[PDB]
Formats: sequence, structure tokens, C-alpha cells
Amino acid sequence: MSTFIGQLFGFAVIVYLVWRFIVPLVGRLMSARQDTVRQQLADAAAAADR
Amino acid sequence: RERDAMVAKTLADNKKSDEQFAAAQADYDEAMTEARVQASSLRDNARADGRKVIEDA
Repeated sequence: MSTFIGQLFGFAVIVYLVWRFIVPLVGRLMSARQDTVRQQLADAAAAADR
Repeated sequence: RERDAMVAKTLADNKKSDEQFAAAQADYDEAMTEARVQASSLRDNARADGRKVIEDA
């Protein structure tokens, strides 16, 4: 039952690598898209009341 | 589909709003110039029949 521990260390380093490199950029991307559509709805309401 | 229709409706709303904005001053001037040409219709018919009565008297 020692391959379990080795694979678990492998899984730990791979999840550390993803949480370090990948999740920041994808978070930034989805946040940029979120704020873009937010601004779109906001100026839609603005043009309506205008 | 809804979001694209929304952005298109927003563009059209801005355009129509600015167009109605211009049409505001447009029709305001149109109405007041109709009014002043109606006014200038008077003060000449008055001058016309004033001249007529002055000459007939």
C-alpha cells in the first residue's frame, strides 16, 4: 500500500501546479467575461432610461 | 439569442433616443414658425382692410 502514497504525492504536486498557474488565468478570463456582460446589461438599462 | 437581441435593442434605443432628441427642437421650431407665419397672416389683413376703409371713407 505504498504506491497509493506515491500517487497521492503526485496528485498533490499536480493540484499545486494547477492552483498556482492555471486557475489564476482561467479565473481572470471568466471574471473579465462576467464584468463585460455586467457592463453590457448596465449600459442597456442606461440607454433604456435615456 | 436574448443577449444579442439585447445589445441590438440597446444600440437601436440610443439611436432612436438621439433622433427623437433632434426631432424635439425640429418640431418645436416647426410649430413656432407656423405660429409666427400665422401671426404675420394677421397684422396684414388688418392693414389690408384698414387701407380699404380709409380709401372708401
